[PDB]
Amino acid sequence: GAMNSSNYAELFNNDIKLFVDDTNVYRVTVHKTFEGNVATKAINGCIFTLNPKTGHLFLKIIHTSVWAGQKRLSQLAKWKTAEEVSALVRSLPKEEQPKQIIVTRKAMLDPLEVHMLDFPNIAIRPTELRLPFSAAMSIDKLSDVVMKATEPQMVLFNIYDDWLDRISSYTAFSRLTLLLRALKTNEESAKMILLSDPTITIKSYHLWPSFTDEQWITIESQMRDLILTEYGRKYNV
Amino acid sequence: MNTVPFTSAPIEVTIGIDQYSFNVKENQPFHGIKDIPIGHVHVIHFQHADNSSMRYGYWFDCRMGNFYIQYDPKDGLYKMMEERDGAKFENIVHNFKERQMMVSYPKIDEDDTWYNLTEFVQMDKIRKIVRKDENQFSYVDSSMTTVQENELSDPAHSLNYTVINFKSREAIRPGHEMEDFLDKSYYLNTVMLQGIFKNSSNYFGELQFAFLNAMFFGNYGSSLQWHAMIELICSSATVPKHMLDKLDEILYYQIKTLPEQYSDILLNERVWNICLYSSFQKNSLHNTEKIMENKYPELL
Ligand SMILES: CCNC(=O)CN(CC)Cc1ccc(Cl)nc1
Repeated sequence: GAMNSSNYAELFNNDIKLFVDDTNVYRVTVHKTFEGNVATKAINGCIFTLNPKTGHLFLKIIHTSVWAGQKRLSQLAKWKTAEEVSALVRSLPKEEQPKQIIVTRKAMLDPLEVHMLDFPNIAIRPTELRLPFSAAMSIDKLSDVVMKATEPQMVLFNIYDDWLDRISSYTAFSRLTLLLRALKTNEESAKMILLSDPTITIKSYHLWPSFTDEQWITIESQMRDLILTEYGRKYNV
Repeated sequence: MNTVPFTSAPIEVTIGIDQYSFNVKENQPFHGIKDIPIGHVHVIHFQHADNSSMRYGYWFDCRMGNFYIQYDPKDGLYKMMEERDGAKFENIVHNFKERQMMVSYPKIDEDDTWYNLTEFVQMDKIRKIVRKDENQFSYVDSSMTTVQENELSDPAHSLNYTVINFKSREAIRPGHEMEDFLDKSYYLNTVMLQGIFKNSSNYFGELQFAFLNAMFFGNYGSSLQWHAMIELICSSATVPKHMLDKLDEILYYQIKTLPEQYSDILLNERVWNICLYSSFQKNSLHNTEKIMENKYPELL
């Protein structure tokens, strides 16, 4: 069934599963035409497919050329997401194939279900969590590869860097979602907090600074305070 | 004019013949139904006064033999049976008419309702959906499940309707995933019409039978089937014009004949709003849409 607060811990059991998010697949800037009308110009996007235990993020890059000559792009984008998720599952052998795909938006269910008639042992599920994966493009490293790409391309990342040498999957995932929640609510503040201390390096092969445990605790607190505050600034409390 | 004689009426029962029905009292002298129009399939059906659970009934075609009803106090129901002795049969029937113990199929001659509800329904096809081949007539009741229901228990007693499933390989061609699912014309015209049913008439006949089983017995799975055969058409962008125009007439008469009070369970909102307002055929069912809006506008 649906994935919610209650069956939270299942995402960290032995089963190797993926989360698919499609909110950054179809991206447009909206501008004005000479005649005074409004037109959209597409820019590159990605599917955000992630193993929440290891953190491996199969970033599929969606080149604006895939939209060319096509109608009803918001609807196509979800069928495109489903074709690309399907192709990924089709490259991996049976043992290597994941056990459950959880789509972060309910509109993806039928698209994927249809593009997975070929794999009957992989359950497609929705979730009732408001997961912040759309803030994925606030991660500089990931934004840059998407914007620079010249062709369809798949890139491999581990979104937890080396965190799993020291903390658990559960703990790695709570940190990631706190970071992404911060980023979504007020990106500038979120980013300030991450780069404040110049001594801490964002090594080229990392999205996230190489904090110590103690620095992660301080960082994590500061993100909490941010998330709390933007809620007040928005509802006045 | 054909006759369906009844041996007797031991138990209080509501007897139906096609869309007509009358109350028969326990041991009321009642010996069957005369003036039944030859040339169409019919259904004769029953609902006991004591147990309104289990509506049940028998599809038959008087051209295929002489059929009569006899109550069975062992199994507790009115049973359709065939008489092969043609002279034993005429004699029984004649005697019962002379004593005038038969009610008269009460057909108004301006009324084409039953014709229009059964236009495409043929006993040969019924007999493949309801398998019991020692008999020329076909039993149905409220509780029988479909072959597709039993997929997701007793098969001798299943409704073997044609399996339709929009999220399946049969329905979706590899490489046309998005196209075949938002526009089912491939599935309707090639898979089903050209492939399984062969012509629109057989399809329409299953369509029609499903609806009637739904209406007369409240057979839940038949309603599902009905709604599914409609959806496939309304969800197809390319339908022969001859199919659309007949479909409009088929549904018009189904909506007309439905009890005003049963439209809550037997009509699936999602399917009808799609057919009438969202689907490709929103503009192509003028009669069906006019009578739905004037009779059941709540649902929309
Ligand atoms: C989606 C299927 N694989 C996963 O979920 C994560 N993998 C487990 C099978 C670990 C992995 C896989 C591939 C590469 Cl290049 N690096 C690591």
